[PDB]
Amino acid sequence: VSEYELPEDPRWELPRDRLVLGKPLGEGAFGQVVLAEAIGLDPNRVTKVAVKMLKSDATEKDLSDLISEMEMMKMIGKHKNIINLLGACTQDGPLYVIVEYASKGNLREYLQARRPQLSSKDLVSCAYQVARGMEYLASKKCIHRDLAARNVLVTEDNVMKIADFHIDYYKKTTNGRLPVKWMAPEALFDRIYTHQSDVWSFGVLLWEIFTLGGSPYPGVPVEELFKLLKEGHRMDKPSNCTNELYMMMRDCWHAVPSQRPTFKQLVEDLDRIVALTSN
Amino acid sequence: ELPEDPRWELPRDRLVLGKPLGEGAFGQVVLAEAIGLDKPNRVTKVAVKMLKSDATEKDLSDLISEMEMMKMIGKHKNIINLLGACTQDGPLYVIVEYASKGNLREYLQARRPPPEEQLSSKDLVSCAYQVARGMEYLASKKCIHRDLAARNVLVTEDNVMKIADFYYKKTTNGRLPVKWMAPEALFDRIYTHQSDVWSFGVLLWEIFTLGGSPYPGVPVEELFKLLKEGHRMDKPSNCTNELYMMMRDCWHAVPSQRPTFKQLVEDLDRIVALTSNQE
Ligand SMILES: Cc1cc(CNc2ncc(Br)c(Nc3cc(CCc4ccccc4)n[nH]3)n2)on1
Ligand SMILES: Cc1cc(CNc2ncc(Br)c(Nc3cc(CCc4ccccc4)n[nH]3)n2)on1
Repeated sequence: VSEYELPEDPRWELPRDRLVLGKPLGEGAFGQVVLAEAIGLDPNRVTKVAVKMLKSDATEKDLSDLISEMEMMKMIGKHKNIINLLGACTQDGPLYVIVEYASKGNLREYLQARRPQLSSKDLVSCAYQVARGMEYLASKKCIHRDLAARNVLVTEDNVMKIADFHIDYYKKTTNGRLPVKWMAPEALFDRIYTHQSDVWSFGVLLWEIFTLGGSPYPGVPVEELFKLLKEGHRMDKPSNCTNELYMMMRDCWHAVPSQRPTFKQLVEDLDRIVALTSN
Repeated sequence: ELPEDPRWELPRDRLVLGKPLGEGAFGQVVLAEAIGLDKPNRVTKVAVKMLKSDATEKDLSDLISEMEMMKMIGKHKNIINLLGACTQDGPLYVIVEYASKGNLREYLQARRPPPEEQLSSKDLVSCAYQVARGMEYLASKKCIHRDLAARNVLVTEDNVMKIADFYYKKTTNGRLPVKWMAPEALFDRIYTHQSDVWSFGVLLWEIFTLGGSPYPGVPVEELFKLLKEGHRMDKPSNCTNELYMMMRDCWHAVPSQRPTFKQLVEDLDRIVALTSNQE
């Protein structure tokens, strides 16, 4: 257990004949993600879905991580602004974790492909949506520890969906960026992770939206980032970004976590800003 | 002994040495009172450069050459002008204009919102216009600066910008001079008016960040990388797109594509007249 078999869950189980596996989408946390077609998830209608499964070189550890991510997604519940669980194939074969398909890829890549196609209102709506998804995850006692535009997926209908539910400082991503650049000083220095440290990361994510997928602190090594933060240095105001939205970024980047806004306050402020912003 | 030049010689009794102002290129600078520089009964506050007690024969020859060069250059409102010299029977005193408000970097930092009175957007563009005018004058006298930075610009009691002094070593403020250098000056040791234009672009960024430190958190080796791959500094938080485009133009990879100081003067003159002093 679960060497020969996984326990069932009829709430989420989908017969394997109702799932037609398609093209690979890319790697994700704990395995590989493929595009698929599923027949009646929630009856005779076909839905394009994403399927996460282990890589052929996975171990028992990788399997237990994939099961725990599936179990956590069952516990989190539905929200428009998160990648939702739709089903699972757990019996008689490889584990398939079936979730929502976001056709336009990650938010970083989505914003870069739209650099001079996105109005000021579109950019604020993108921020409102991420804040809404974060507020929901926070209420479900979920701490992201990795909120960045790369961890946000965009659907065909431009809906923002968050894709996350001794740690290395020098490790780089596929686009060659350091995750420490999204971390609050207290998470970075004291390994203290809270909803307030995720608020700091949201401020970095706001900067990524307003620079249309810009790279934080470019050319700044890990050790130099530590000194800049300790010195109270903050990233510059992205070009064309309003002072109000920069003040929001700066508020998210307050040194005292209790002084940063909550996700509930960010949602209310962003809701108001979206309605006032021109398209 | 030094040869006498009656055009510039002032008797030693006509100069009353006062408080030290600070260190400068090739020696030490003190505040002084010169009796009858022009009416013979009038005193004028002047700056006096002299060698430090630990100066060498190279230091003396460098001080003489700076004095000799200043004699040739001729007068301009936007450069520190030579007023006289005590060259006979005692230490060499190079007497020049006194700029009471110190260097431009320190002048802009003391005027940041919290200390001295805030500068309007028009004041900042006027400051850039004045430095460009001084540079245009020096360029017409076939003079290449090689070290244009806000630290090398002095400010008078009347807010007149005056240019002075026309890889791991740090200044008194812990800044790397390589951060003001064009790639061709940095890599090939090629210094032209076009490499001074690059430095002017860096100086513009210092004005618009109110004495900000260029490429914060970027080490020398990483700066080399970034420049080679075409990376440039971000637009300062408080800077129009037009003024950022000017900086970027100054930072053109191909030196022949950079604006000249003549073009920068005309553009800045037009921008000053269009810029508001209301904020
Ligand atoms: C973040 C991220 C990117 C990837 C895979 N790379 C990828 N490239 C292009 C496209 Br288009 C695309 N779409 C897509 C992926 C998903 C859910 C994945 C999932 C998320 C959470 C839990 C299980 C599965 N839905 N739609 N995915 O996995 N996590
Ligand atoms: C650049 C720089 C800063 C310094 C000395 N440090 C200083 N601190 C405060 C104040 Br206020 C002040 N004023 C001032 C300095 C000068 C001419 C210097 C000079 C330049 C060239 C030749 C001779 C003399 N005039 N007025 N200077 O020297 N070069």
